[PDB]
Amino acid sequence: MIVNVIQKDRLKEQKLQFIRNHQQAFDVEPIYPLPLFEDFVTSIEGDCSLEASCKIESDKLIASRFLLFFEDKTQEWQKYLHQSLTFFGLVENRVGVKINYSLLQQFLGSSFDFSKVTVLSAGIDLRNNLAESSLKMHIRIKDYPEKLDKAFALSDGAADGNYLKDFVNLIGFDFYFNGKSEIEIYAEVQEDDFFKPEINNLVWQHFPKTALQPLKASSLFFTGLSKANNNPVLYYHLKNRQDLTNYFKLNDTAQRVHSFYQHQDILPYMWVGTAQKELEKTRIENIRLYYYKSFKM
Ligand SMILES: CC(C)=CCSP(=O)(O)OP(=O)(O)O
Ligand SMILES: [Mg+2]
Repeated sequence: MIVNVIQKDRLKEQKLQFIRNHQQAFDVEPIYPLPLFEDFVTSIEGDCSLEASCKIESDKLIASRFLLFFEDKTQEWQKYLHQSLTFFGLVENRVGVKINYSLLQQFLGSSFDFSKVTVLSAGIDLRNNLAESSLKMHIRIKDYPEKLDKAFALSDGAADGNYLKDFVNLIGFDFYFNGKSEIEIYAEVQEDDFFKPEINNLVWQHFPKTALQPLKASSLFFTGLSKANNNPVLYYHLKNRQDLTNYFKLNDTAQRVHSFYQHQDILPYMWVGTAQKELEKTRIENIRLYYYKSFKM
């Protein structure tokens, strides 16, 4: 029991430390209402991971981006969903806003089978312009064609975007403080399938050659299907964070983030998000960089 109490206190502080290291590097003052998210992550006592992210738009650095992944081995997905939604409710109460839950409600709608969930996340992207701040949730489903269809119906709709339907497992939800909400579906290719002839035919053929180069350093590739008809956002799961500069042509602002994280006590892998057109450039101007740390008993 004494072991358990010490570990719990330690995990609480390590989570706050990871959040504070990120915030203090990039924002002299924390963006309101970050402490609410801090309270949320410290309330999650089972195993989890945290994500800290920067979104770069030329010289603009957006850095109050944090996400928790529920990783407790018991996989009580409905409980974590309820914990996340209660946190969303506290944000609503404190800030004085009403969140638009309709897309999530419709997704869950008809008798949701939580045994089909494999990933659940909850987090924030906070801005000084309240209306542009958002809450975030991702749900990964496995062997659930009914809910894949539903997510597709909820997003943009018919072909194309439909051309990568059979590759979708992750669904994302954004909930803006102004009452606007969005859904996104993500097509994926895992490492073991990169060189399969059908994958070149179904996937790689429809992307420029520059899009294919970071796959050498990646274990996973995602693309967002509903937003931006041309110029989709491409996501790369780099096995080693050190490989970023070898595969992506970073501007000054993104270099600063990369430099900060090179020698932080974080997980070796990262995610990199960038629009297709950016990889065709001599220099990336718009990029998302995601860093991770695990918190286990
Ligand atoms: C799914 C991956 C790899 C990253 C999160 S993409 P998102 O749409 O949830 O977040 P942002 O658009 O980067 O704020
Ligand atoms: Mg997004």
